[PDB]
Amino acid sequence: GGRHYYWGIPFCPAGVDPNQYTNVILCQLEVYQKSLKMAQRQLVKKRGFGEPVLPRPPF
Amino acid sequence: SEVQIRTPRVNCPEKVIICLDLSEEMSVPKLESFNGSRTNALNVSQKMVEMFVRTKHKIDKSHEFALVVVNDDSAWLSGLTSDPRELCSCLYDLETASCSTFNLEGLFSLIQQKTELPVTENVQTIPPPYVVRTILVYSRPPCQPQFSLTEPMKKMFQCPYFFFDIVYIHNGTEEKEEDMSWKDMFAFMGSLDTKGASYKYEVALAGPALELHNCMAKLLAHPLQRPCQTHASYSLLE
Amino acid sequence: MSPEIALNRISPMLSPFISSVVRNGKVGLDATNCLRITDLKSGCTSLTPGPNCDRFKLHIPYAGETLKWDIIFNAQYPELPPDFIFGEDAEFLPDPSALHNLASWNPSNPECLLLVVKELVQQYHQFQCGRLRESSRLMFEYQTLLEEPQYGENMEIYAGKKNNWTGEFSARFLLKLPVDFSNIPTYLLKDVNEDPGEDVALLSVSFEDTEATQVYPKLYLSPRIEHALGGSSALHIPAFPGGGCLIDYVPQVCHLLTNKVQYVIQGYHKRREYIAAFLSHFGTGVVEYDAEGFTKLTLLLMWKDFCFLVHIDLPLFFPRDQPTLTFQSVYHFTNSGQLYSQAQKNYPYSPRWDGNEMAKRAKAYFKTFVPQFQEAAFANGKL
Amino acid sequence: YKFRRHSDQIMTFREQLLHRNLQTHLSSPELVFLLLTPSITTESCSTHCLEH
Amino acid sequence: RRTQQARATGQENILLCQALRTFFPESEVLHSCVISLKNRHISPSGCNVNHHVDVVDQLTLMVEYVY
Repeated sequence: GGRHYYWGIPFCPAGVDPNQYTNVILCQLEVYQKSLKMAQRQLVKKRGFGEPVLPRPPF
Repeated sequence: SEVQIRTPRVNCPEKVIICLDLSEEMSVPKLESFNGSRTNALNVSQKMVEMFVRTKHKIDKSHEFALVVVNDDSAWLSGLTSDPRELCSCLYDLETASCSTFNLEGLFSLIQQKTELPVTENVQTIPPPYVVRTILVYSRPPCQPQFSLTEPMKKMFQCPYFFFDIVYIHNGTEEKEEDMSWKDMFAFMGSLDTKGASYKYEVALAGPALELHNCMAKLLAHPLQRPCQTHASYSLLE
Repeated sequence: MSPEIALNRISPMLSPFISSVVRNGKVGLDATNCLRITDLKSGCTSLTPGPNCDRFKLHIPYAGETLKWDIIFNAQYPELPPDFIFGEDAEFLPDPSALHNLASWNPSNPECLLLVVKELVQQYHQFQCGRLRESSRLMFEYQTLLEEPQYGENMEIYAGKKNNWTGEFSARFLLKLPVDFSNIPTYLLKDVNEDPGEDVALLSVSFEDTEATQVYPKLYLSPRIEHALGGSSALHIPAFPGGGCLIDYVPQVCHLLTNKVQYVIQGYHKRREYIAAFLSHFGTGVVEYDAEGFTKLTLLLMWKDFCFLVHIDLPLFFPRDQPTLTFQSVYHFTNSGQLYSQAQKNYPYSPRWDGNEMAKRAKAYFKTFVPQFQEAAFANGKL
Repeated sequence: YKFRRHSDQIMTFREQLLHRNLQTHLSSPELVFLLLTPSITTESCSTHCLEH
Repeated sequence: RRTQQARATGQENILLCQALRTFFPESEVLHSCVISLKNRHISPSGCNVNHHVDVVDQLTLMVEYVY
């Protein structure tokens, strides 16, 4: 029986060079970063835009 | 594709409920210790749980912990606290007299009543605000049947943010007598994990105590970042 | 009224338009980002059951202020286009020739309403420019600023009516800066259902005079940018020195902000390469790792049937400073009740290495140091 | 004339353009526009107001 | 008329798979997300090779400075 990972398997499997799978798991992380932003922008409630940068107050 | 893991791999804060079986069987000093000889199951469990909590707290800090004991029914000692000291205060004060069997219904009811499960608009990409997991250290037989639970309990297990980890201390691999019943009761615990995935462990009363510590360490892994049990290996030094 | 509460009253045939508009969370550059839908009315015979609402009022954030525009649909004719009312802003002249998405109204496309409102806001910008034309002083800047399309087409402007006496005018510029914030990392919010939104940095300029004197600038940052630079309250911006030349001010802020952003993101991607290599190599026994920033990792390893933990802490200067390794025992506690552990920071390392080389060198360090740490834990620690 | 159920008493974007286009095609620069807004005055729907 | 019209009757992570397949196809079957429950070896994947995908973006920032 096979086990399926929606975000790919999080380790170097048997018969693969981990030195070359480093970039594969990097691609997993990059895809998660970019995907989460697109999934978040579909949500209704938007987070406040926080505070502005002020110029250096003198005196 | 047979079994599928949909949840993201993110370090969400954990609410960890640790359940201890208090049976006359737990007072057996038959566990071998790597320093001197002999040790008790309950004292090894106390060292193990203290180490687990002290370690988890040093990671991210945001983690929350809880302590529960099992007798005739579950019983809540201290829980949903980020400070581990409270837990240790309740931990080093336990008696193991067994006057009745152990009820899973009561444990599921207490866990449901003390904390609620979260939900999100998108479970495959949006990381949850927290993850709920329960560790059960048990030794006495479950008596096999006890019916097939209820709809609310199946819904508790059905949640992808809820995890149930188990360690079973048994004589199935020592005696090989009633080994059918021992393996069947372990499989009874192994027929609930099929709601996503979860970790399961088996230990003989011969120990040594090492195999129990070496066991608790494996449960440190974050359930969302933790690979499937069958894939996890630690001897990465050949 | 929260949008999730309003979306239960609207006629189902109209839900997608308002859904797209709400989920976009803005139209222009907004700055404040506090978009809302307020007034919602039946717009049909009172006896029409279930979800039925189709009239509403939309609060569109623009420049520094908020426009209150009434929008009208008819539930029993969902295919038909809406109608608009621009509150007390009577002088507003929307050119119907530029509203291509309104001329070609298509209910089959949920984003249609958004495109319509967007074009309307672009025309409102043009209207504000039409008002600016009367000042001449500020057009002196506006023209030169429009000659930079990456700024001109990502720009908004607003002007207040004359003071009854003295006849002074208040004004605002707003700019979206063209820097690559795409590679900024993620972070978890309290609600989770909250959205940090489009990663943007907005530069707002406000004036007391109709001339280039007494100027108040502010720089607003997306929540992700606040998290990346360690909070807005710990960062300053050069104020306008004097004279009139925003065309010379904006390039400075763009270059400096790009410098700071690249400073952080280089470190972030190098830490991600490190954590990715370490996962690729030893993930079969991974305990935990910082999926949000890649500043921490915790692995569980076994040496000759004895378990131990390694915590890797990565400093801000990860490519430069060595990452702190911390070996921890599962069996030993110190006198203070803490678990016996030892940190290593001075060890074989070169900042020029890649993830794979560092992971292999770390495996070598493990094989060479684990017995020493175990002997030390037995010597100092207590079971 | 136009009926806008629950609406502000001021002619819309579309209405001004349409009224002027009708003024053009019908050659009547003395046209009028009768705008009616019916509305309800309480949550109970016990009181209604037609403002024209 | 409406009654006659009514009676007339008028799941992989695709982004991850397409990004993985487009990134260095030299790895051939390396593009996968299924494993044997027993051994840590790859199983075949059905996500197919055919889709356009959008927003292919940076894997790591390729820059090096000092000071």
